[PDB]
Amino acid sequence: MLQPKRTKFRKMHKGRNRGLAQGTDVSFGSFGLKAVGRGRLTARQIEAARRAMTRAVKRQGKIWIRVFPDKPITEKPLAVRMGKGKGNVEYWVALIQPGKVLYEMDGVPEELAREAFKLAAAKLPIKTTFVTKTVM
Amino acid sequence: AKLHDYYKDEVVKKLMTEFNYNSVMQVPRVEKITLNMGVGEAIADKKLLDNAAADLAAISGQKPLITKARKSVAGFKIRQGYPIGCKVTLRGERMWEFFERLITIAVPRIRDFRGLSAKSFDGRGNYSMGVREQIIFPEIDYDKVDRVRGLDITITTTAKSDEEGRALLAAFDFPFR
Amino acid sequence: SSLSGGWLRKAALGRALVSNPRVLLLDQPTNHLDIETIDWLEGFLKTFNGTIIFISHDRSFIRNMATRIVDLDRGKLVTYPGNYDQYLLEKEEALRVEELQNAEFDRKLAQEEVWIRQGIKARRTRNEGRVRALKAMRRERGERREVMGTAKMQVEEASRSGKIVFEMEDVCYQVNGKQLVKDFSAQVLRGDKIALIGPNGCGKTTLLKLMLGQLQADSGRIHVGTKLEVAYFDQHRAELDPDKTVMDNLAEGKQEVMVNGKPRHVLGYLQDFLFHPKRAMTPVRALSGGERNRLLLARLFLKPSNL
Amino acid sequence: GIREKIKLVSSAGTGHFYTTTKNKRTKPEKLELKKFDPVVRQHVIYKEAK
Amino acid sequence: MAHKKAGGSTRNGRDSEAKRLGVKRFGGESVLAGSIIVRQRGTKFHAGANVGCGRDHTLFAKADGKVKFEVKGPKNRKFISIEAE
RNA sequence: AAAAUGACA
RNA sequence: CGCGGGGUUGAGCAGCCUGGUAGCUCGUCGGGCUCAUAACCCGAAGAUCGUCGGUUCAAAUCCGGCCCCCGCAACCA
RNA sequence: UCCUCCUAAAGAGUAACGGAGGAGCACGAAGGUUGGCUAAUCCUGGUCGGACAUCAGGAGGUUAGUGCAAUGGCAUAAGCCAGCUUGACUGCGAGCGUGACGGCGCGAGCAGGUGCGAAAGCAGGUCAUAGUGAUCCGGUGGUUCUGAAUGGAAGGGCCAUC
RNA sequence: CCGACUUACCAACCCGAUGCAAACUGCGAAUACCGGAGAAUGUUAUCACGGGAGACACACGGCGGGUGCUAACGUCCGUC
Ligand SMILES: Nc1ncnc2c1ncn2[C@@H]1O[C@H](COP(=O)(O)OP(=O)(O)OP(=O)(O)O)[C@@H](O)[C@H]1O
Ligand SMILES: [Mg+2]
Ligand SMILES: [Mg+2]
Ligand SMILES: [Mg+2]
Ligand SMILES: [Mg+2]
Ligand SMILES: [Mg+2]
Ligand SMILES: [Mg+2]
Ligand SMILES: [Mg+2]
Ligand SMILES: [Mg+2]
Ligand SMILES: [Mg+2]
Ligand SMILES: [Mg+2]
Ligand SMILES: [Mg+2]
Ligand SMILES: [Mg+2]
Ligand SMILES: [Mg+2]
Ligand code: NA
Ligand code: NA
Repeated sequence: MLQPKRTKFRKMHKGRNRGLAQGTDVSFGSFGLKAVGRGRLTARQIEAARRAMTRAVKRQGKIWIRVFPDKPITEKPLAVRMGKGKGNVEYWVALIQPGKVLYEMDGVPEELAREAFKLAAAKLPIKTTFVTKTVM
Repeated sequence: AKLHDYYKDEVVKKLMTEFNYNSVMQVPRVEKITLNMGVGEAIADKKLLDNAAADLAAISGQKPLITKARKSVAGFKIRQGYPIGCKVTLRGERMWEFFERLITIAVPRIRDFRGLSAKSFDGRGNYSMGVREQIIFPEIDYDKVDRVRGLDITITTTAKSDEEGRALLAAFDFPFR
Repeated sequence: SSLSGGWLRKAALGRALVSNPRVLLLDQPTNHLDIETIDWLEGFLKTFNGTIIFISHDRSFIRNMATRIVDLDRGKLVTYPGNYDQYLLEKEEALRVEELQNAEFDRKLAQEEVWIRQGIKARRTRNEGRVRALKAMRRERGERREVMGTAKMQVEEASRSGKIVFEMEDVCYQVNGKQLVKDFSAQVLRGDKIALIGPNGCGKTTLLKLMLGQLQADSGRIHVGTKLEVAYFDQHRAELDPDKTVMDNLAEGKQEVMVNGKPRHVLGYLQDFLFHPKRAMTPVRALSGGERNRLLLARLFLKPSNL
Repeated sequence: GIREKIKLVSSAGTGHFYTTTKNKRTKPEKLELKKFDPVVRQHVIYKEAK
Repeated sequence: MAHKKAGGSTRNGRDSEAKRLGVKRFGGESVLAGSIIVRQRGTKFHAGANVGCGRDHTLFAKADGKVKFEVKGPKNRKFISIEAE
């Protein structure tokens, strides 16, 4: 499910999502899925976009997940008045800036890679794109 | 003592000519004989250290320094400050005088003796040793005894590596296997 | 520095009487005396012209000499009329009734804590004339525990000793003036319980010293048992330094007492002897006479012993 | 709140006292400290009291 | 009808007063004697020439002058000193 | 003083 | 989606009350009594104290998160 | 009510039934000085003895420690040990900091006596920040300050304290 | 006892590469704040003392945030 084991503090401030990304370049595999939009990418969209990648090439190559949620999101229950504390933790999300390589793959031909990546992007709430490793 | 007068000119020349030494100090010298037993089971009785301390004092003519627990350990059921063992460090004539009696009138009384182990070295040319029984010394009466107290003797030398640490002890007739 | 325990006590009863006091305060007068000394002292004090206050644990000395009797139970002292056996009867009623009312107070406080955490209901308030009273009941529980606690004890049996513990024949030890033991011949076997009795200063304490080899027999030789684990209780305690802490004197300055089967106990050995765990660093000199007697008793029953 | 307040009455006769605390269940001994006595303006021995 | 739902509590929510620590006389200020320069909790600034340190590690002037901030020392630990004016 | 019970053929 | 209490060898229950101590009765096993079974007598075994952490030298006990259960409260329109 | 951190926007301050923990103490040494010393952890060798006890030498360099939370500090140690000790003194205090005030705090230096050191010196409690309660009323000790005609006394005042 | 041994694994520590953090920092601005000097400008705009007050229910808009669902003409702070 990609939820952290043994964090330090349970709840965390909302924060903001400004600036560009850091993992801009393909480093482990040979093809990668780059993000063009901004948003928060939960832990279940990571999995549902990893089933849609494994089940496409069906056995071959390695799939790398470059991102990890490590960020609690809290939600008050239904029909609660405001205050009286902070909401109990529900799920974990990872913050995404433009230019961040989310998944990346190795050992699969490029044309098979494009269709495999086109099926994972359908499960993510951000406009992604297909990128190719360069010598750099 | 009666071994130092031998070393200062003979063991020097038995090693200067052997290991190709141009200086009387590139040859190693043995500088101290630390000696201690960890009584450990003194949790039941303090007399298990009050009488045990008189055993090192009866071998080495020096009153032992009681050691203590450095860090609390739950498994052994001790905490900081317990007296759990006595220790003696010998230097000088008392180092050589004890060195004489151990390798002459104490080693040959070890039960089931088949040489001295040679692989017990710590990469820098120091020797460690155990005895498994303290009655091998001519200072134990067999009537003042109540347990089977052993010892750990760690000859500490200035040799730069193990392979010449043997030479320092071998030149003293050390019964290496 | 030479007299026996009975004679040393006699000297302390004289030094407190040279002044011829109008008020005689005798803390434990009959401790190491024999029947003859106690019999004589019961007439010395009766004739004594002044006034006597004394603390005695002799249930037979008290009856012969006690005009009035005083409790000093738990910070309050109350008197009693009649002979000595009256006090035992009247005190037991004081303990029973106080036990009877103590349980009733807990009964109210028990059912006043089911009510504090009960549900409120619809629009009610939970009177604070009862919450504050419960606050006063919980605060009042910092009170005296009426039963001191009947201190519980248990011994540490060890492996059986040799069938012969002590054997001494032809042994004849004599102090300068008079003979204490003259040509003794006796044996002490396993599981034999022996009581040394006699007059004052007749060698009871020194006889044990011969057995343990404290001092050497003049002649005759003594042979000791072969698997003995002696536990020794001296006349004058002398095995506790009065300044060392209570915890360290008990079990020789170490934790991890051995109780019953295996050493799974530490410092809980005090709770069996009604030592509060808070007062564990008290120097031994501060303790009362009876408290110090039990503490020396506690650490003898703390180690394996055949003797 | 084990510690109990005490005062050290001067042995120099002049009515004077410092006050302090003392753990009475672990310190059966009575303090005897040398401290200033401003009435006599000398360092005297102060012994425990109420 | 179930209109108003019960609500929980917060286990925390207590804090303490602010101690107003910091530097009271910045560099280049002509300051008198015995006055306070910087309030500390440890010793982030050490005591240089003509200044002292209280039990609170408060740094105070000893003689009048100007305030100097400097970084002398093998471990690059900051000092404060006062000149002679 | 205590002393209960035992498939059918 | 708020409040109290509980979870301890096969069963029931103490020990949580200011932290070092795991026990009581029934049961289970092995002998004995009886023609045999009950009852009786004499001896043993059996628990990581719901689970995951955190302080403490030391946690069944103190603190936090979850899992199961049981009571209680959900009022004024 | 009090202490520590974040929110708090690089001086100070700054709210919420915001996110996390603590205190109502301890100590005649755990305080003052004068000497001396330097950890965690892992590797190798060694009687029982081990994953973890004591010991020896290597790497490492404070990841250790601090009477008890967190933060800031600490090798000149503020941590560890020992000798001698009572400055855990009396009267004051330039000049500052922080509060609406009540108040709270830091303080060179002056005088009187004292401790340690050969001295230069340091010492007006504890590495710092929590460990706390106004006034009124009353109790105890000291002090001719007052004393309802006068001499006392009572009762008030001032100082120390409950 | 020895592990005599295979390894789809639960994984310390180290090595090379790649990310995250309000309660992490071996780095680190813009602004703001404190003090000093200078000209120009401003019918003292500064401070102290004294007489008289009112006010202590704020609202929205921009920027930086806590909470809420980066909901609310929501709520609570900083600055304008
Ligand atoms: N240290 C000593 N020096 C000299 N005489 C001594 C010493 N100890 C004991 N004695 C003497 O030895 C005799 C026996 O003394 P001990 O202590 O054995 O008495 P005891 O029989 O145990 O009597 P009690 O019941 O009175 O204590 C006495 O006469 C006593 O005075
Ligand atoms: Mg039936
Ligand atoms: Mg600030
Ligand atoms: Mg700012
Ligand atoms: Mg200290
Ligand atoms: Mg020093
Ligand atoms: Mg100190
Ligand atoms: Mg402190
Ligand atoms: Mg008059
Ligand atoms: Mg008066
Ligand atoms: Mg108002
Ligand atoms: Mg308002
Ligand atoms: Mg407002
Ligand atoms: Mg509004
Ligand atoms: Na005697
Ligand atoms: Na007594």
